[PDB]
Amino acid sequence: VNTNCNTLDRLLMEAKAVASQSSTDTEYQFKRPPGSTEMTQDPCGLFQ
Amino acid sequence: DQLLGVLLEKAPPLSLLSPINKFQPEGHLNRVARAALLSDLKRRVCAD
Amino acid sequence: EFVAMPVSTDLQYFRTACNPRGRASGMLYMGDRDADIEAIMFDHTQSD
Amino acid sequence: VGDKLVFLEALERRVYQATRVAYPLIGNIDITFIMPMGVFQANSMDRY
Amino acid sequence: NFTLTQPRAHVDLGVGYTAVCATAALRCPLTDMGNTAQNLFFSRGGVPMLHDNVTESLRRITASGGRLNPTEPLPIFGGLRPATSAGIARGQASVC
Amino acid sequence: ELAYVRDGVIQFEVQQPMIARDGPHPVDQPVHNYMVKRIHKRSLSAAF
Amino acid sequence: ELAYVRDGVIQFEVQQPMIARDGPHPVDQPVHNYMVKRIHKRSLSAAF
Repeated sequence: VNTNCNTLDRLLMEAKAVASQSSTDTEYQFKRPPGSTEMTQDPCGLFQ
Repeated sequence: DQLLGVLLEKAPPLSLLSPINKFQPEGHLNRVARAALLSDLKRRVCAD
Repeated sequence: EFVAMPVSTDLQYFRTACNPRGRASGMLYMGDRDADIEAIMFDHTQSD
Repeated sequence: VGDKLVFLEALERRVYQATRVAYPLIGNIDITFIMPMGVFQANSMDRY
Repeated sequence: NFTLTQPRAHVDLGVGYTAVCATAALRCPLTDMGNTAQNLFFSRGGVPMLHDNVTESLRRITASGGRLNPTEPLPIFGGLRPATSAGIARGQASVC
Repeated sequence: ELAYVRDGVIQFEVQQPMIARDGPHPVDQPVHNYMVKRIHKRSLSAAF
Repeated sequence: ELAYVRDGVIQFEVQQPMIARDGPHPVDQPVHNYMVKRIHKRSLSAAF
């Protein structure tokens, strides 16, 4: 990460429903298909 | 008697018609969404 | 009707809505091929 | 609500009806879980 | 096949924030909270053992007692995908 | 004249709407539907 | 004429009031701000 604004602004800007990291068709939770455009909200990922 | 007796074959069970109608994003669903909806249907029909 | 079964059987299986045959089956698990109701009815090379 | 005159809209019948477009506002949420497996508390004061 | 195209543009005149979203309710879960282990034999590049029978028996034993496993012929220069089973019961399985 | 209809049928016309989007997805085309609903026949008898 | 815009912009400025306080704190001076935003382009497509 780079420092451009303060930590509060960076944190408020991170949570913006990033793209998914799985598949919604297979039954084994494979890797994300390249090109699949679906946005899922990812809490507790920016907090580690 | 012909009426009110013909409609029983057209009427499906409410316990199944309700969640099916509720989950109408695009009509056809993938295997994952279909399985989730099936678990919902079982839970519902066992109870109501 | 009575069905035979081993003596040391998981009792937790009978605590919910179960299937008497011992393995789940049916046509409700499909999505690509019609020759799968015969696949998941006796094939013991894959898990339940 | 509070002290404002807000609109209250539930667009599901005027739009996204009899169409193949998926209705938005049904986004997903990714949650993770962690559990210990073989921990043994090596303490006589704790094994009670 | 005629095609009809119309360009448009937008902008937010926000000195601060103007819209808020919140997850109100929860619908049915999608993934399954099952017990599916992760098979590390899906990758290549590590330093292998000096005896091929060792690693072959190792992979065989690891495939025994699991659900997802690499296909037996082991196609060189491939993706090493597991064999597609039949229909799913209650949702997509999640690895551990 | 209903004892001589000899497998008649009735039909009408309704079409489904659609929307317009752009991006990494194919263009959308209007679709019209044509359906017919057959006629079932039953009789009524009362003795004397 | 939306086909030819080539990065349209918009601009607005803001001022900030100050309060007269004295003591150990150093003196203040009125401050002004200047911000400029760009436009975002997106097409829409349909078939026939």
